[PDB]
Amino acid sequence: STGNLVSNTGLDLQQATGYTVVAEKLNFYRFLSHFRMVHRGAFFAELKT
Amino acid sequence: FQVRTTGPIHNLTRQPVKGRKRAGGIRFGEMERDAVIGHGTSFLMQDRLMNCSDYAQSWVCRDCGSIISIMSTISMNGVGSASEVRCRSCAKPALGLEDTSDIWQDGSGKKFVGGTNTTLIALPSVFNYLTAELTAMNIKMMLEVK
Amino acid sequence: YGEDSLDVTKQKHLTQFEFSAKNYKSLIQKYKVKSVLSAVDSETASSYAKKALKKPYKYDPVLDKYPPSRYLGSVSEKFQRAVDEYTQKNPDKLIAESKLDDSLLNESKFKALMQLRYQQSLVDPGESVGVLASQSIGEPSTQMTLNTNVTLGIPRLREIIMTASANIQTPTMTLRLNDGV
Amino acid sequence: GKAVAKEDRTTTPYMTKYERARILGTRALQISMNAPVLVDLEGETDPLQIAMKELAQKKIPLLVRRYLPDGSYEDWSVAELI
Amino acid sequence: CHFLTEAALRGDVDDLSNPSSRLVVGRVGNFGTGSFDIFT
Amino acid sequence: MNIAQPVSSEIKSVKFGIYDVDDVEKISVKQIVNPVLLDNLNHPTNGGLYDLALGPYLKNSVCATCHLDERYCPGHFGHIVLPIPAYHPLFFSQMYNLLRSTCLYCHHFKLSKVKVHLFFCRLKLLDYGLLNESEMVENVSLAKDAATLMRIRDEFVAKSIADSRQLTTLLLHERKKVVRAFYHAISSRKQCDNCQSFSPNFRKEGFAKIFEIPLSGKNLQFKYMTSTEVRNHLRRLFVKENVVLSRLYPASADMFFLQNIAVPPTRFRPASKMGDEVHENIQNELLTRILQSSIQIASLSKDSTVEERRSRAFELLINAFVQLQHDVNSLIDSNRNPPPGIKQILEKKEGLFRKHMMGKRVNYAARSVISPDPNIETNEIGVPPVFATKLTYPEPVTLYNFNEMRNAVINGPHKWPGASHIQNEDGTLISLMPLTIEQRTALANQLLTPQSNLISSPYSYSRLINTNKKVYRHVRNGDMLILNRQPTLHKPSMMAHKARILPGEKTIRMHYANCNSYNADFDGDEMNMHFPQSTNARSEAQFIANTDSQYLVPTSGDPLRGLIQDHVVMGVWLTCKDTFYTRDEYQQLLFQALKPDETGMY
Amino acid sequence: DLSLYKQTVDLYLSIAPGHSRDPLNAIQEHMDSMILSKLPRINGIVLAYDNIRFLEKSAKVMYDSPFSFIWVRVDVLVFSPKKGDCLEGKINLVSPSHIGLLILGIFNASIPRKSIPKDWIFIEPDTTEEQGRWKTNDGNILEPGKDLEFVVDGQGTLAN
Amino acid sequence: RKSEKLDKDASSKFLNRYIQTIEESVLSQLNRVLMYLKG
DNA sequence: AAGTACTTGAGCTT
DNA sequence: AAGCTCAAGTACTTAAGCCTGGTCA
RNA sequence: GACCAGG
Ligand SMILES: [Zn+2]
Ligand SMILES: [Zn+2]
Ligand SMILES: [Zn+2]
Repeated sequence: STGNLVSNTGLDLQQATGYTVVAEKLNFYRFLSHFRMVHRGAFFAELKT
Repeated sequence: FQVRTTGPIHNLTRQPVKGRKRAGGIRFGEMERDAVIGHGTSFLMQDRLMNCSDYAQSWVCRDCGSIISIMSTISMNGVGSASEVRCRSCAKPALGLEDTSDIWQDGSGKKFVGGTNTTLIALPSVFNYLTAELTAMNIKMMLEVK
Repeated sequence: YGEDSLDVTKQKHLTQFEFSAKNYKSLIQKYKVKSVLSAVDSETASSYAKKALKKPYKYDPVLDKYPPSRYLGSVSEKFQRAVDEYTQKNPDKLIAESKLDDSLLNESKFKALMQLRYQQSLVDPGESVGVLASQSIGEPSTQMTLNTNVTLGIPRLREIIMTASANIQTPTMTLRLNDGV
Repeated sequence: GKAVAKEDRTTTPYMTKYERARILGTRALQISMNAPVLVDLEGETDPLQIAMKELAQKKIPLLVRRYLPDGSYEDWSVAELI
Repeated sequence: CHFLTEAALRGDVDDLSNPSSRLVVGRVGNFGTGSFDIFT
Repeated sequence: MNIAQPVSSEIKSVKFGIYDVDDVEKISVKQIVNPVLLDNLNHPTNGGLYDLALGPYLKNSVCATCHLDERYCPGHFGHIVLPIPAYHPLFFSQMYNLLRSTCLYCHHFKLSKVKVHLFFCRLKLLDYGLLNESEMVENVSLAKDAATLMRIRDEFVAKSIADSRQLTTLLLHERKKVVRAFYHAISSRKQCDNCQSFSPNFRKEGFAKIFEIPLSGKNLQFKYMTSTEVRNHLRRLFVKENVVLSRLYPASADMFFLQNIAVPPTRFRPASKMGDEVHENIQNELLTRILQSSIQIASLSKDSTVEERRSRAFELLINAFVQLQHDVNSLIDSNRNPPPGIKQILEKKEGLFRKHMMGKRVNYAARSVISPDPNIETNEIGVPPVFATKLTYPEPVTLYNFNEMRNAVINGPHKWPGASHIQNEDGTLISLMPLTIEQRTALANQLLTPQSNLISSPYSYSRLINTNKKVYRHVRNGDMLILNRQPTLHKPSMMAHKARILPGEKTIRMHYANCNSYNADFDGDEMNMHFPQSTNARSEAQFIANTDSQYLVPTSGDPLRGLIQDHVVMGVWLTCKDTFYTRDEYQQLLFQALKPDETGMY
Repeated sequence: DLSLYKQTVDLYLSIAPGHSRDPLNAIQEHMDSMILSKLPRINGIVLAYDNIRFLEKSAKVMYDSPFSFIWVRVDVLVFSPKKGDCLEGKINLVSPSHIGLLILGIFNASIPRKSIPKDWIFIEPDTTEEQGRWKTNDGNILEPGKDLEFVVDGQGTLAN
Repeated sequence: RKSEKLDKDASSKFLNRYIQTIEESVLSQLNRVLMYLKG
């Protein structure tokens, strides 16, 4: 429902949150690009470089 | 499109709420202020930033210079005249014989004497909120009027 | 205001000294000479302008002696140098010698016109200027940041005007060669 | 402080980009509040274009006080300004 | 709160200079059309 | 704003400063002692944090103290006493360095008295603003010798003030220099320059818990404790050295420790109903915590008085003391005791001073995505019908525009060019929405008449009679209504356009020219439209900021407006010498360019 | 005593818009208000006012609103009562509950039976049941003696 | 807030000058009291 | 991350 | 001895505006 | 108020 991976150990994953995204079926291309895509994590996102 | 002629307000400071679902108002400041105050439109600034959003009439004690210390008089007499506000901090207790004019009473029943320098100044509600929280931090600003 | 000639939003056409002398018939009506020459002082500061232009010192810049609000005689040095060296450099439009002039022109007349516009073009007092400089930095700070060895642009400006830090990244110096070397 | 006398006034006689604004504004508000129209109207309705019709004729009250940064002021009528 | 605590301890009274301060209490700003006063 | 309300006061300044122990009880209106918030009948508990006297709890409950409804009740403070009193959290560090400067046995300064009196003369002479005169007084080179040096500084200041008599910026530049030098001097010294003793050192925590070990044996040859001890020792420090501290701050009552903090009224701390949950708030909760810890202090102090028995007594009592110190630290500094504290909701820079004071949401100001139109003007701006019919502004009613306001109210608030709702001069606003055209006609007929049902109806202050009825009407073709788009980088980003009202569409319209100023591509970005209500504001706006009067961007001189893409290349196609027009096309084109009647003048 | 005093006060009047021609009539519109009504500063009820003049300081416009402001100095004659002042009135109404008098024809005096000692007795005439002479212990009839004197309590007291 | 004296004849003269200065109920009652005080 | 000013301890000179 | 400028080292707040949606405990 | 979105 939310995505807070709350576990006693992080299992070697940097950010503990955000693992899940709603699949907005708004238009078919968005459905696919939900299934295909990846994302490298907010930890690097916050850094400005 | 969202238009806000008149609508709901904020519990704390009586500024319009942050909506488009609650008819919320649009934000105007912290750069919009620089724009006008470059245009040289002090009246437009004082109008939008003060007049349209949060306007009030509040009383202050000129003697003590406090805004929390104003209390409107209760049970002066029968219908008579209107409730003429007074200042608690600059008023002394009712012990002793004094003339009927300057005295007034409290909702709990207390009478006092003093604290008559109460004028009617315009002041944005947010400053009232700041006075509240500030004096909660135990420090209060004493504003003068002349 | 750095002698100001105005706040920049109107001081532009001063340097267009050809433009006014070109037509000159509409500008005089714009400045409304009949109402302005009445209340304001003209002769004294215009007289002292020459005395300040005296190459020796002990004479202030005319702007300090006589503020440019009421004395219709004060302009910065370079402005008067510009009008003079224009009258002498490009004398083609201005006529001349003097009698042939006094039909439609006069060098002193047109110079008084430029004097008048300078007076007409001061900073209107009350202009909030600090915020004007604030916009003057903010806008170009937005404009260009992708370059086309010292860092150039907003990282640079960040050091000079924001942090004013000691030990900047590359503080360099440039020395001119001399004939003996 | 002081209230500068008429004999010596340092301020600039030009009806500034600002005094024009505030003068015409407060005058239009005045005339909006059922005030004396000191000039024959042309049938004009707007409570401000009347103010401009007046200031063009230089028949307006409301002298303005220019505060020098010291604390003194000079009091200029609107007819007196340029 | 740091500037607040120091200016509160010392209790240093402005008149009030900037237009941000003139504004927080709602009065017309110093600059601009507010620089002068108009009288009848 | 209203145009009638006169308020006379012209605030000249505000003055900050501490708040003492007598006035906190002067402004007290009740005492909060019982932690329980609400009872079974759900009514406001008497004396509780929601007491009716503090602030009128809604559902139409009149406040007890002032006995008038919530719409006009301004709220009243409350006090919550504490005989612990814990030291004020915000001043903890400055209090800490002052304690370091204390000499407990000496009760004078670790610094030499002559040096602190030099410091005293510095400020004494700074008070009247004499800078070099302050650096002069050090021009002396020499306890008895020390007392002579002090008297030399005294005579220097005496002649200086004598010559002087017969805030501003540079004052603070020196008065902060003296503060930094004050610290540099005071904290460096360990042993008493007066007493020659070594008063014990002190150790603190970021949690605002302070003390250190007693003296060493060698220095005797030569932790945590109560706040009343610290308070009394600081009282001695102050009253024995009243001069330099008075200059620094004569009053020293409660600067560092708070004997009664105030609960602000219920008006400021609401029980917001989001859905069903009813949480009181963070501040009510934490005040509850400090109140419970206070009553626990009372009970544990009673247990102490009634009597390792002394050891258990002092241990548990110190535990209660440190807990109350910790929770009051939490209230005033949520940075300590790991909910927001007051300091964090202020300094958060997400909250006040930035999100409620400088820039605040505003009424009478709409917003839309914006399409272009070349046909209107460079002055004018389009206004869709919804903004026209819904954006209202007041109009006084005079002798010569009664006709227009009559027509306006005849139309009503549902059909342009109607007005919205009629204000009476007393201060009320009666609508035209629920009424019928018959009722609106009737109300509009008596629109120019003194209707106040006496010469002085409200009370014996009779100017209410003079002001006319203000009719709230919709914008129309001549009004000047601002525009802006965020980010507003440079001043031509906000301007004032004359309104022109269009039929039908649901998005404003502007001209190409202004575009390059607002820096929009009109791909579907949106611009705030505002409408200044009063006449002073719209007047100064229409004159100073009318679009054409912002023709030169002020970074440089070059023009920022202009005609653009189609117009410019078609200009290169019209100016070109290869183009010839006959009579018909020339007349038609010239006329299309001019468009006289709507612009006028000819 | 000599309860009447003159007080030349300074007040700050709002010059309404339509009266921007002359302030004097604009002074009148509110100086006619306070008369016969209470002004709390001077601790008295306004009786009358003359000597209306504005100190020439180029009266100021409230700096967002069209009506101006000005100092006006005016001398009121407020009746300033103190504890122990003595007042006389002509008796109009009398009843065995209180005594009713008018001082200066304007100010009312209604003094209950408690402030009257039991020494004074009410006789009821056969013509009017409510109205009747409030005799003293001596036997003096007070109706012809319309001028009656007593002291201020705040309301009067005839008990010594 | 400045206070000065008012004697008996001063009251009569001040009421006279007042009825002469500004020109209904108040003036009626003032005429009544002036008639009662005089005579 | 960037960087700031802040504060404490260890080595050298009278 | 110990006074006193010198050194790295420990605590410590900011990082554009808006606006609109959604889900959430 | 917090995490994903979006101009
Ligand atoms: Zn007071
Ligand atoms: Zn209340
Ligand atoms: Zn000692």
